[PDB]
Amino acid sequence: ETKCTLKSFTVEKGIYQTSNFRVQPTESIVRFPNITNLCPFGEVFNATRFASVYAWNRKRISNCVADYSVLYNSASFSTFKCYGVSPTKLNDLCFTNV
Amino acid sequence: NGLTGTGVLTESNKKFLPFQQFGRDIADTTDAVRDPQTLEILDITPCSFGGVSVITPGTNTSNQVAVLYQDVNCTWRVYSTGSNVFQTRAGCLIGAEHVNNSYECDIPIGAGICASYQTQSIIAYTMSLGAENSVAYSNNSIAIPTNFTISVTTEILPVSMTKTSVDCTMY
Amino acid sequence: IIAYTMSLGAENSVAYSNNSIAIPTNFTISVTTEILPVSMTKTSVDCTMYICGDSTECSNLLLQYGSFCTQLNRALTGIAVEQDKNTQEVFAQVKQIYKTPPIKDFGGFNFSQILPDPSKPSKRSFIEDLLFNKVTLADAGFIKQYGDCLGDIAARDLICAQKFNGLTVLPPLLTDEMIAQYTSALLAGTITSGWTFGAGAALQIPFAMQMAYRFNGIGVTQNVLYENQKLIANQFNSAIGKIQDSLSSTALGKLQDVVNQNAQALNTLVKQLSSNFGAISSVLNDILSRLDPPEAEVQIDRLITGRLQSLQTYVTQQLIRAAEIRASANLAATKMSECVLGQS
Amino acid sequence: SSTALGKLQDVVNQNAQALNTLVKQLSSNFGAISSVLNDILSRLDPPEAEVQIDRLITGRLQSLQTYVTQQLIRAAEIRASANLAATKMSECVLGQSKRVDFCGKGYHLMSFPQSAPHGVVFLHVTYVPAQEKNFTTAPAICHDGKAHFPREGVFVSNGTHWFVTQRNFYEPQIITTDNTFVSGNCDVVIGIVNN
Amino acid sequence: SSTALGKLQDVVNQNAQALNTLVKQLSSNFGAISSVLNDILSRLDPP
Ligand SMILES: *[C@@H]1O[C@H](CO)[C@@H](O[C@@H]2O[C@H](CO)[C@@H](O)[C@H](O)[C@H]2NC(C)=O)[C@H](O)[C@H]1NC(C)=O
Ligand SMILES: *[C@@H]1O[C@H](CO)[C@@H](O[C@@H]2O[C@H](CO)[C@@H](O)[C@H](O)[C@H]2NC(C)=O)[C@H](O)[C@H]1NC(C)=O
Ligand SMILES: *[C@@H]1O[C@H](CO)[C@@H](O[C@@H]2O[C@H](CO)[C@@H](O)[C@H](O)[C@H]2NC(C)=O)[C@H](O)[C@H]1NC(C)=O
Ligand SMILES: *[C@@H]1O[C@H](CO)[C@@H](O[C@@H]2O[C@H](CO)[C@@H](O)[C@H](O)[C@H]2NC(C)=O)[C@H](O)[C@H]1NC(C)=O
Ligand SMILES: *[C@@H]1O[C@H](CO)[C@@H](O[C@@H]2O[C@H](CO)[C@@H](O)[C@H](O)[C@H]2NC(C)=O)[C@H](O)[C@H]1NC(C)=O
Ligand SMILES: *[C@@H]1O[C@H](CO)[C@@H](O)[C@H](O)[C@H]1NC(C)=O
Ligand SMILES: *[C@@H]1O[C@H](CO)[C@@H](O)[C@H](O)[C@H]1NC(C)=O
Ligand SMILES: *[C@@H]1O[C@H](CO)[C@@H](O)[C@H](O)[C@H]1NC(C)=O
Ligand SMILES: *[C@@H]1O[C@H](CO)[C@@H](O)[C@H](O)[C@H]1NC(C)=O
Ligand SMILES: *[C@@H]1O[C@H](CO)[C@@H](O)[C@H](O)[C@H]1NC(C)=O
Ligand SMILES: *[C@@H]1O[C@H](CO)[C@@H](O)[C@H](O)[C@H]1NC(C)=O
Ligand SMILES: *[C@@H]1O[C@H](CO)[C@@H](O)[C@H](O)[C@H]1NC(C)=O
Ligand SMILES: *[C@@H]1O[C@H](CO)[C@@H](O)[C@H](O)[C@H]1NC(C)=O
Repeated sequence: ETKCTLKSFTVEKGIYQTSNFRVQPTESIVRFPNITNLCPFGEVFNATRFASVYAWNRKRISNCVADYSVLYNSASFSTFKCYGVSPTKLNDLCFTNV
Repeated sequence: NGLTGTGVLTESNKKFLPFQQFGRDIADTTDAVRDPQTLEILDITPCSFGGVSVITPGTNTSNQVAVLYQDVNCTWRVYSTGSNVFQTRAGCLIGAEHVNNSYECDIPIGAGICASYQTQSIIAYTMSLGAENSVAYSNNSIAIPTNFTISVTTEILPVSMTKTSVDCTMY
Repeated sequence: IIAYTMSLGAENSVAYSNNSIAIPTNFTISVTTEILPVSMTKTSVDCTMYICGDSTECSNLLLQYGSFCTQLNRALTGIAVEQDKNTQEVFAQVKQIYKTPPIKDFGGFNFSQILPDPSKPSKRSFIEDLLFNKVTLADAGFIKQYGDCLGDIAARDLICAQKFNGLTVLPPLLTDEMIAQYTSALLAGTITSGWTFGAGAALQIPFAMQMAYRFNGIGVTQNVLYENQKLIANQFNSAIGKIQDSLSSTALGKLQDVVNQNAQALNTLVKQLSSNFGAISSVLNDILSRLDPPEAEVQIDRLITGRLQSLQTYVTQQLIRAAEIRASANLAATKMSECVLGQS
Repeated sequence: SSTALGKLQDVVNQNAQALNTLVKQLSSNFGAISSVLNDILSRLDPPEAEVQIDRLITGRLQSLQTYVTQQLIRAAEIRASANLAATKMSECVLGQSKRVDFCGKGYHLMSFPQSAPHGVVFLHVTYVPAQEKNFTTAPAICHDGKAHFPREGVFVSNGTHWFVTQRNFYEPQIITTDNTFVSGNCDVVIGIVNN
Repeated sequence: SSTALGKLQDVVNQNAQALNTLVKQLSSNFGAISSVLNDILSRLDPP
């Protein structure tokens, strides 16, 4: 460590500070709430009548697992863009006030 | 709940209001969390802690070293245990043999303790302040010199350093 | 609340004439104190632990700024060894540990409040003990174990908050008992040998005759001392008693300001970890989760730049303060050689 | 000629190390895609190469700033050292100093300057007493109900006879009325002796 | 009364020059589109 922080192969007599004592993690744990249902993917994206844009509709979503892969067979979106989050991270997260 | 991290989880005494899930310290790092299944509060403490120093007699003489863990008290969070474990008010020193003598400081460990490459091995000792002396003081005794010596000593003092200039655009 | 013009001092007039003189007929022996800072706290910083923590992505991104951390630590180690050099120039002037004999016959002068107390664990004087309790440090020892602050004890104890972020305080080379031994040797030499132990070998001399020499040095004949010896001894003893009194009563502000400044600097470093520096958050774990590598790197870069400049500011101000303490320690060494080892 | 001037070599070493550190710090990206301006300016067009060049400019400017600041601090220290050397030149070389340990250990006699690379060396010639000897002493001498004090010396006794000598060199002499002066009678001085 | 106190005038000169340099350094873009906050805040929206 000292040879490498000195950028030399020779060390001269003395005492040198090295990095703090590190401990490596042994396990990995995940703790999500107890949720069983799936989110209403089929009554939001597969509804029969949508609202007019001047009187748009707002729906509350809560207490459901957001496994969007079920939309892969029956849906094809021409525009999909998220702001404030990455699309590749959506499967690890947990969402508030949806 | 999506918040990732690393550390040690322990049972807590903090008590959250029902609308709270995370707890933050002054540096704004998350240091407490409510478990989403058991609804119990946990403290999150970092994992790395404690300074480390390495004492070498120079790698042009030997690759023996001693290691000072400045935050350990052995009577462990160490890389190795070997032999010659010696406790100091500066930390736990591993790899150097403790002796009872006292010399001038060679490599200062700290808190009054020095180390040196003697007999080869590495030894650690308490530094000596100097030779002890006593003056034969009485209320009617004086000491007068009878000879002298002419002494010549050197004293070195820096007076200048190198004058440099820099071209910003070129750098 | 009142506002006024400050006064410069009491007005006085000298009765000057072309054939008038004023001659003293008595004297007073005065004892005064002078306080001088000699060292400050030696600190060290782990860049990786301060800037990144246990983040591996941040630590890999930081490898473009390793020269800057080697530079910071070089500066801090320079300061750290300079502090020990300071203490050595001030206190280690003589390398013979003189003891004072059990012959406490010093012509009537009482040196009991400034001479070592063998009834203590240390061998500190009475005055040194009174001084030791008027300066409150921040580190009672230098071994704070990991298990000792594990839980919420961290971030409620400022020292564990500093330690979990890579900020270490190293212990001085000379313990307080060694410094007390040095001052004890200086006192013993100066009261049993006068000013001769600073120029060669200590040559004993009775204390009253040494005091007569010192009276000669200021332009007063020796018979003035020898004929007023009891009065002079009593005045000296009373003045020393006045010192202890005043102290034990009520300060060492110039020595407490150093401790306060170092502690405040470290704590300011710790609180500056709550700045966004123009990023979306100040926590690496909120960025690394909810953002993917290539577009989290911009935020992590902002944080890295901010925290690096924070460390740089700290090191610069520490260098400036160390220069000032160096000047003070040089003055103290000069005063030790010229006022204690001689007569000025 | 045997075997050093460490305090004068440290200055050279520090300045050289500072300049070389400046040179190696040109290999930092500072958060850009590369540390070479020619890899950015080729493969990238002006408006979107300007962001990278801005990152590099900021980094290198702060590198220069750090260098200049540390140079100023070091120059202050060298200024203090040079002021001390000028004081020593005027007070130890151009005169004789009474300040203890200012111009060497002992009693200062004289000093000689020698020039060295980026510095000065002083050779301090001092006087060190040696071969001391024990004597009995007294503050005053009582002769005719009068107390006699030495003029510029101290009263010593070889065991049987009393002499007056100078304080820094043993040179005993007979106590006369030209060595001493009278003040008062023999009732106030504490350790007065008869002679 | 004839003809100086250069060492005392250099202090005044240095302090004045430092303050004036601070004032002129308000004309730097630092890599932005302009050095005026009112040209940025007008023609550009918050985020
Ligand atoms: C979440 O589910 C777990 C089980 O999957 C529940 O844990 C039970 O808790 C009760 C306490 O009232 C225990 O008696 C059971 O033994 C637990 N079950 C298991 C398998 O450990 C938990 O209660 C659920 N969450 C909530 C809020 O009810
Ligand atoms: C004072 O000390 C000097 C030594 O510094 C003595 O001179 C030495 O005497 C010895 C023995 O006679 C010789 O071997 C040396 O050559 C002498 N030294 C020099 C430099 O000449 C001197 O005798 C001492 N004087 C007294 C009175 O003791
Ligand atoms: C020395 O003699 C002078 C001359 O009388 C004294 O000083 C004057 O004192 C009066 C009253 O205190 C003042 O009003 C005058 O202004 C003083 N100065 C003069 C008259 O020039 C002084 O008190 C004497 N000093 C001592 C020690 O006795
Ligand atoms: C010189 O001053 C001292 C005081 O410092 C005088 O001694 C005091 O005398 C008074 C009255 O006799 C006593 O109450 C005090 O106890 C004495 N002080 C001490 C410390 O002993 C002394 O008389 C003065 N001398 C002259 C010639 O005026
Ligand atoms: C103290 O010194 C005196 C010198 O004055 C010694 O006395 C003389 O010694 C010499 C040689 O022994 C004799 O010739 C003289 O007759 C002595 N007397 C005088 C008046 O000169 C004396 O011996 C010394 N004492 C000690 C203890 O060394
Ligand atoms: C939507 O309708 C299609 C076709 O009928 C079907 O495949 C799909 O399962 C429906 N979605 C839901 C959520 O039921
Ligand atoms: C250390 O090694 C170098 C090269 O091998 C050599 O020149 C040098 O003299 C060695 N050190 C000592 C103290 O001999
Ligand atoms: C080590 O622990 C002992 C007792 O547990 C304690 O006395 C000592 O102070 C500790 N180490 C140091 C040098 O502080
Ligand atoms: C070293 O000092 C200790 C202190 O108790 C003593 O017990 C021992 O005999 C001495 N010699 C050794 C152990 O080398
Ligand atoms: C010196 O003064 C102290 C008071 O602090 C007293 O205890 C002691 O007895 C005095 N010494 C002598 C010899 O009177
Ligand atoms: C002075 O006398 C004392 C008392 O015996 C002794 O310790 C010491 O050696 C003597 N000093 C010299 C220089 O003879
Ligand atoms: C010196 O002390 C002795 C005690 O041995 C005493 O008899 C004598 O009177 C004292 N003399 C002086 C001048 O203090
Ligand atoms: C000194 O001489 C006087 C007068 O001759 C005498 O009274 C006194 O006692 C003597 N002192 C001693 C100590 O003999």
